Amino acid sequence: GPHMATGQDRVVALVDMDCFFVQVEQRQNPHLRNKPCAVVQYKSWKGGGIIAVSYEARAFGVTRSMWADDAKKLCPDLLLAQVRESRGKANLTKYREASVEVMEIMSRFAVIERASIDEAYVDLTSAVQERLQKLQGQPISADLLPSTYIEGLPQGQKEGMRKQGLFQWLDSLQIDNLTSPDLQLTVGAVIVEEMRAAIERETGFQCSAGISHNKVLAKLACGLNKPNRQTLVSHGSVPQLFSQMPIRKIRSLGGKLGASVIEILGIEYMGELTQFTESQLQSHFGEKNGSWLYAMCRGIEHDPVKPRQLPKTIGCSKNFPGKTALATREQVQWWLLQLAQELEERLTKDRNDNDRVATQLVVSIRVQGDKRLSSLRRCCALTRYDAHKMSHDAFTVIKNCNTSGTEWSPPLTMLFLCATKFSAS
DNA sequence: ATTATGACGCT
Repeated sequence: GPHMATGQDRVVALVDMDCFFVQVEQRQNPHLRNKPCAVVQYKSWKGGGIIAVSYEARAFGVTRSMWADDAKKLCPDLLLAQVRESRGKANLTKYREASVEVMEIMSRFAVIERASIDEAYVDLTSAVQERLQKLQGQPISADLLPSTYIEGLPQGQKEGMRKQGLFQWLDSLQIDNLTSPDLQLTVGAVIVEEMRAAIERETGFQCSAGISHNKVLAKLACGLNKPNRQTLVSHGSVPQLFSQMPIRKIRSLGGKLGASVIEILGIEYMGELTQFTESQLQSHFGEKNGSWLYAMCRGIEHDPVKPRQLPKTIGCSKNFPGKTALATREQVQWWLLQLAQELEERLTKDRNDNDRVATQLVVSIRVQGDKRLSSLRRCCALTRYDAHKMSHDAFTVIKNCNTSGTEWSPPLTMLFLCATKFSAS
């Protein structure tokens, strides 16, 4: 009772740039804005692969990871912006730079963990205490939360409903108690409205956000009301929200572990998990996963927001699918060179931007017909930011995989170079 | 013939 810690000590947000690549291309090309439009990589095979989709196009069924010619079938007015191609591969530089813009604005407000190019976690705890003392008890006005939904409200015109829910939340709010977690979440949400306002002012990019007490609930919240909205998930709203939440919808339960939770325990929704003891869950899924599940189905998660605004690794990857698979030594070497050349460019930019040098080069390949996405990963030393050296060492490291008697076999379907193990430089 | 990443766990 009085000693069940409820995982309410932190205020955490998850910020997702709505269909980020599409937004970057729509800022750059106004003819695309407020239209069904998607971003593609390549264009020869079935029109190319769609990797990001505006919400107008999503309304037509257009999804990521779908061929452009198919998407056009669903949406004949679909507009398509193409990923830049450099040295024969996709070059994502435009979106890395756009993402750094956004991240740097976010970092003015709180400490941010870059989880991916288009999404960051925010630890708001300090910032909320700062803002709560700045208040000295004044009540929080709805006007401070113009895009915020309160999940589970109203209880008992979509914008009209949002305002009803917000009004119920704010009316029930105890602004005097500077230690109520619901007040802290609310101030976090006010700060997240300011953050998202600043991001849009200063970049033109819109985003959704989730505000709760930990990363998993923040992520889940963020997905509830998109685009261009934010959602506060209170500790108290967890039982109802989880009561019909498919297990697969929680971060990290979307794959094989979530499928085994569903199958072994005979359950469908997150909240069903609360019926099992911690020991039971640990027995089915291991000590770490069991403890994490026991806490997380009660809305409790301790994974911290790591203060890391920069990527930990710099990577260059190309699949060679179907008959494009690499089958000669010359091919493998030329593509290892193209990858090492992009890698060198980005690594030099990184060293100058962020004062660090990588020290380990990871080389990963896939051989044709291998079930695994990585047939082999081998690391070697990364001593100089030199494309020819890196590509030659990558070869040196993989060449024992060729089973011919100048020809390469089984032909390679993937090449991948990753600089890792950064040290301050 | 969903890519190109990127993070993290396990052993």
